Amino acid sequence: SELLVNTKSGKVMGTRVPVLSSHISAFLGIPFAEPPVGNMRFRRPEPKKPWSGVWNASTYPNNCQQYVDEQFPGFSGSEMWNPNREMSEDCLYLNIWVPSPRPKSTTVMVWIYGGGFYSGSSTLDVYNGKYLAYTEEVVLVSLSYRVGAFGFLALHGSQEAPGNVGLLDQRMALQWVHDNIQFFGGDPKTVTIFGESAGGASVGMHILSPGSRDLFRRAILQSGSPNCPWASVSVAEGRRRAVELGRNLNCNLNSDEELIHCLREKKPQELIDVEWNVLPFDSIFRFSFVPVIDGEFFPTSLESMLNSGNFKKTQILLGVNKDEGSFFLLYGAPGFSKDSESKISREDFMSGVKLSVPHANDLGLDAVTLQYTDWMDDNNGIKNRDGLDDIVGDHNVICPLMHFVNKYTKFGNGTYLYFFNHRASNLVWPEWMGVIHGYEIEFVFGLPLVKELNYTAEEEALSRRIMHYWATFAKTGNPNEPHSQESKWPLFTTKEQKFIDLNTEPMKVHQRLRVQMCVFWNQFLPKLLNAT
Amino acid sequence: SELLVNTKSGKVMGTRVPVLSSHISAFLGIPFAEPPVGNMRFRRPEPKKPWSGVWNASTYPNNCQQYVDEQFPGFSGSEMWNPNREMSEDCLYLNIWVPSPRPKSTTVMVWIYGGGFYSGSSTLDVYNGKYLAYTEEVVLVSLSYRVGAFGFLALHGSQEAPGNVGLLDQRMALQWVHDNIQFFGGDPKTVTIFGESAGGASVGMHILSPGSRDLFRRAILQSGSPNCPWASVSVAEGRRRAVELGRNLNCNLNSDEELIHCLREKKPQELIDVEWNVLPFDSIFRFSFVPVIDGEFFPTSLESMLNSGNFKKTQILLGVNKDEGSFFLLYGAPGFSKDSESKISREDFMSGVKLSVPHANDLGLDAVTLQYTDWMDDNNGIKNRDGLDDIVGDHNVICPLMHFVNKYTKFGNGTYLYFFNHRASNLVWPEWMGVIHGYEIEFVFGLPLVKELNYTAEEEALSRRIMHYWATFAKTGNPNEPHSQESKWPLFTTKEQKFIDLNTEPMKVHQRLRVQMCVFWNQFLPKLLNAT
Ligand SMILES: *[C@@H]1O[C@H](CO)[C@@H](O[C@@H]2O[C@H](CO)[C@@H](O[C@@H]3O[C@H](CO)[C@@H](O)[C@H](O[C@H]4O[C@H](CO)[C@@H](O)[C@H](O)[C@@H]4O[C@H]4O[C@H](CO)[C@@H](O)[C@H](O)[C@@H]4O)[C@@H]3O)[C@H](O)[C@H]2NC(C)=O)[C@H](O)[C@H]1NC(C)=O
Ligand SMILES: *[C@@H]1O[C@H](CO)[C@@H](O[C@@H]2O[C@H](CO)[C@@H](O[C@@H]3O[C@H](CO)[C@@H](O)[C@H](O[C@H]4O[C@H](CO)[C@@H](O)[C@H](O)[C@@H]4O)[C@@H]3O)[C@H](O)[C@H]2NC(C)=O)[C@H](O)[C@H]1NC(C)=O
Ligand SMILES: *[C@@H]1O[C@H](CO[C@@H]2O[C@@H](C)[C@@H](O)[C@@H](O)[C@@H]2O)[C@@H](O)[C@H](O)[C@H]1NC(C)=O
Ligand SMILES: CN(C)c1ccc2nc3ccc(N(C)C)cc3[s+]c2c1
Ligand SMILES: CN(C)c1ccc2nc3ccc(N(C)C)cc3[s+]c2c1
Repeated sequence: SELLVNTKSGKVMGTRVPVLSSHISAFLGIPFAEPPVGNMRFRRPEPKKPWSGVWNASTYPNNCQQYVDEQFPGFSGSEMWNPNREMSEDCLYLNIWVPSPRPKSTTVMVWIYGGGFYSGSSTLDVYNGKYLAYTEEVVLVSLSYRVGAFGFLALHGSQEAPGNVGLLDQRMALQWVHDNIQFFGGDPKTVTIFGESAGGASVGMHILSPGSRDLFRRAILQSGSPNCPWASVSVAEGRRRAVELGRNLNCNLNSDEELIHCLREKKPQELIDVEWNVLPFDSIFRFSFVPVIDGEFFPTSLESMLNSGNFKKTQILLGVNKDEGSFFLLYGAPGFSKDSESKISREDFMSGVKLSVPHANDLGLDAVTLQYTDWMDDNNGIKNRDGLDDIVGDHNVICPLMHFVNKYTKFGNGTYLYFFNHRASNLVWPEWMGVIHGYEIEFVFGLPLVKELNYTAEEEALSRRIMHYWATFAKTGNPNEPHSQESKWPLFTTKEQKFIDLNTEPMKVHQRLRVQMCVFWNQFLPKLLNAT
Repeated sequence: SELLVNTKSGKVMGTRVPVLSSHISAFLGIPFAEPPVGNMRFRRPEPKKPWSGVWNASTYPNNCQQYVDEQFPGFSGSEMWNPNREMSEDCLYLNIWVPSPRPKSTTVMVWIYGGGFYSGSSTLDVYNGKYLAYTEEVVLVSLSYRVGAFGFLALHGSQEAPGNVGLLDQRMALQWVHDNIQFFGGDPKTVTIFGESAGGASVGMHILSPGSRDLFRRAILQSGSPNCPWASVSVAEGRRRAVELGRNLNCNLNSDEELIHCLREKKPQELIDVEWNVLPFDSIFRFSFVPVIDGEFFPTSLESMLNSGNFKKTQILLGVNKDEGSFFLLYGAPGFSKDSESKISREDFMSGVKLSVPHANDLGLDAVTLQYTDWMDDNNGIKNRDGLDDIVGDHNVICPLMHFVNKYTKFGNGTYLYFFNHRASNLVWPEWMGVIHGYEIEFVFGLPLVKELNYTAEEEALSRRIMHYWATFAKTGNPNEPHSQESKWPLFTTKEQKFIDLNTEPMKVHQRLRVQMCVFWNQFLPKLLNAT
């Protein structure tokens, strides 16, 4: 039977799922590790013990324990990202969509969800892999990994809570795929890992980390890169936050063992309830428990690894959306609300700058303010709003990615860069938020092919074009068809720095993506903060 | 006789001069002080001893001793600014042009020449006051003052060389005009002082200095303001430069008396020959012997005087040219030459930035570089050239003036601001230099009315318009005619910051003259240099 596959861990039975008037196979909720519960909370994951009999892989697994956004109850724009399954610490599972009839040895794509390392689920409607698997004839995997304190509490020096264990979850799923995807018709020497935001940062982290490099062929990073200011902390800052978490829960803090034992006695929701209290600064686009620069998963600082070419050398395809910042200004920055145009005063602009660059002295804040203010028209509430939007996007996503891109391309085997700037016609978020963080994903996963979801024909065409770029890149290391009528997505090079836009209009090639702003963020501002 | 005038210092006899097919009177080379020679070198000026008989005022006086530009021998563009009379330390004279028939009590305008406080002459062709006096029916005075070490060598604490004596020369000429211009038909309660560059800075200095305020009614500043980075030094820096001058001439340096006595034994050309050796930095737009912040002429720092409203409160009319910097890049900055388009490489751009902001650390230099570089096209030699041109103009002229303007207008009785951006059709300098420092002067003095000089009809009209604005402002405190068909030159206000352009095209009102750049120069950069 086509729904029965014998793996090295045991037999799994999948389910036939309908998709655009046809069908494919799905193997949902396959375990790749032992449940990380009890004394295993905060520990590195263990490989799943093989089972006899047949694992029922007909339904989605639990989602990992996480903070649940209730800022807009009932609102699809926000709840679309929340867990849609029961939350559990028993959450280390992966999902596989397989074309029918079963391929012999085809391109594999492994999805890594985002959510700021504090949230995320493999099971979101918007991550349904059936449309991509069916349309591009690829084996689509989605993995899971622990988030929040559960995945990233870091007490460096301790083996009970070393940090980075959520990244190790990801690596174990990748190990599992590497070892077993052949039985589902996947080619394990042609695996592309891809992810958005924290998932994109995660992808770049597996490129960097020696222990992950051998488990995949190439990579796609969407609106995220490993050097993002929010995506990692030092061992000292990780340690401080873990101790602050313990302090919030009345833990004994005399030793790592005392602290960890206390944190393991707590119910998951007790940890989640105080998780946001441990940030060092009043800030936006900052998350409590994230990867840690430990000297193990990351042998040295990310920047020294990038400058010295200490990373997997392969092909990468990556890019950003036009208005990455807007989500994070809505959730915390004064003057921004969901149901107004959010025209920002000078004062709220200043407050927004302070929140956007929490690690900066007054001179730094002035520098940012100068750089993003039109002084011919400084009381224009639209310009202040959009300027803040750009600050948050440039600092947290675009400029870190452009730094990564430029560093990677010196040593890599091929870079393809995109700027996604189409606002979906059926967006429920207000116009001022623009092309929002995470809203290219639905095009990547092919949702505009479903008529019931109210996309335009032009949007269907954009989704097909993106899916085919992604899958063709996964298969060959080049998103362009060997012989096509379409104009080419050009290679990104050190010299010419070319990229394309992704939208419903005819494709255009541009150069030097937001270079003026990114020289400020990547070269001037750091040098300024280091000097004062 | 119309050419004979009795003053409080004695009788003067002038000469009839032709002007645009008519005639007016001229009283040239009238002494307003004792010759500052011998033991009087470096001293404050003494009032001229009254004379019996008739002073022959038929010819121009000597020019003050100064460095003579020989960078382009034979070239009118440069030599037009050099001394056209014999140079002498005996040079404290003023010139008066008087309408015919002699007025009873009319508007007086007193011209103060520029030249970086190291050069300048009252007698230049381009300062011939006859066209302005004749056309606008004003009594036009031009004064002189000591320049270089002779006018500004400063050993604070000493009464033999206190500094600022060139400014005191100017003040004495203004005292003389105040006391005697009535006999030439001038109204001494309606005297406007005006000047360009160091002359404009000088005008603003007489506005600030308590001892000069009462000697004039209103002021016009052209491409200069008292707070310009090149226009003053501290007492300590003045002292250091004077000692360095002595060191260059093998002087005894054990005391102020020893140093000063040595400097007085030297011929004027010996001082001039080493004058440029005492600058502290490799720089452009910096001059050796300039006014000094002494606590006497200037009671406190210029900035504290400006913030507290410690200055003459009256009407001011002032402005700048489009390409103030180009002259100073030609004379020293690598990559710039007179007979090429002077396309600048990145490396020469960097060198130019270093020379333009000599007082800046590397972070400061980076900040300037970032601010004036198009990072989409950073190897464009035209953009690098023009960017450097703007750096030099913004830093040295426009932004200091805009700071002065904004500070003055809070307390003043009326501000009128202009941006002069017409390139003369008969300019001998190359196109890349644009609208050059000092090339509005010829329009102010009415030279385009002379057919032989090869100006266009449109340029004649621009000159008449400028002369009439200047003279009407001098007369009334407002450049606009009570009832005119022309559209108004609007008042400059704190709120709206309006100004006009001056060119052959129809006049347009603009706002916030180069505000983006001047926020950088006036607020950000100083704060940056103070912090590191
Ligand atoms: C594609 O586009 C189509 C067409 O635009 C969309 O189709 C429609 O979708 C909306 C849903 O947003 C639907 O609106 C409902 O209509 C009902 C019938 O008139 C209303 O009764 C209902 O109101 C309830 O929900 C609102 C919140 O959404 C509340 O504000 C309101 O108070 C009502 O709440 C009631 O709910 C509880 C629980 O039942 C009840 O006990 C209480 O009494 C309470 O009052 C909605 O307004 C449209 O009618 C649909 N239109 C058409 C033509 O089909 C479709 O959604 C789009 N598809 C996608 C995928 O986006
Ligand atoms: C990604 O990596 C692949 C594989 O590493 C890489 O493909 C390789 O490109 C190089 C070009 O630099 C090829 O090297 C050439 O091979 C031929 C035939 O074997 C030689 O004759 C060539 O030597 C001549 O030309 C040189 C200039 O390139 C001269 O310096 C020399 O004097 C000779 O005249 C040259 O060595 C190599 O064959 C391919 N390999 C494969 C398997 O295709 C690809 O370019 C990389 N892509 C990116 C975007 O980085
Ligand atoms: C496999 O599982 C299917 C659905 O799984 C279910 O989930 C658990 C938690 C219970 O709620 C259970 O009642 C559900 O059935 C079944 O529909 C299917 O029959 C199962 N097949 C086999 C062979 O076990
Ligand atoms: C969905 N997005 C983008 C975001 C962005 C920032 C955020 N910051 C918070 C800070 C505190 C907090 N508490 C419950 C204390 C909850 C949240 S939720 C949240 C959601
Ligand atoms: C006419 N203009 C704008 C300028 C500008 C700057 C200048 N710098 C100099 C420096 C040294 C020097 N020496 C003779 C040593 C002569 C000059 S001349 C000179 C003329």
